[PDB]
Amino acid sequence: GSHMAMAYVIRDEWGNQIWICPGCNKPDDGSPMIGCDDCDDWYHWPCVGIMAAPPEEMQWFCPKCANKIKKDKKH
Ligand SMILES: [Zn+2]
Ligand SMILES: [Zn+2]
Repeated sequence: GSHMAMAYVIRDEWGNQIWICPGCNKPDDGSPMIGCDDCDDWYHWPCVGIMAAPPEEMQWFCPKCANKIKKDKKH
C-alpha cells in the first residue's frame, strides 16, 4: 500500500485537489499551475520557470520527469 503520496494532497473547500507541487513543496496558494506530460499532478509556474503558457504540442516535464529524460532521451 502507498505509505507515501498521502501528503502533498489537500482538499479544497469544494473538494478539489490541492496539489502541493513537489518542486517547491508549496500548495496552490494562488498561482498559475502547470501539469506534467508524464505525471498526473500539477506544479506551479515559478517553480519550474514558466514565463508564459507553453505549447501543448510540446511535452513538458517537471524537474522530476525531466530527470527521467535524464540526458539520454529516447523519445
Ligand atoms: Zn510549486
Ligand atoms: Zn512529471
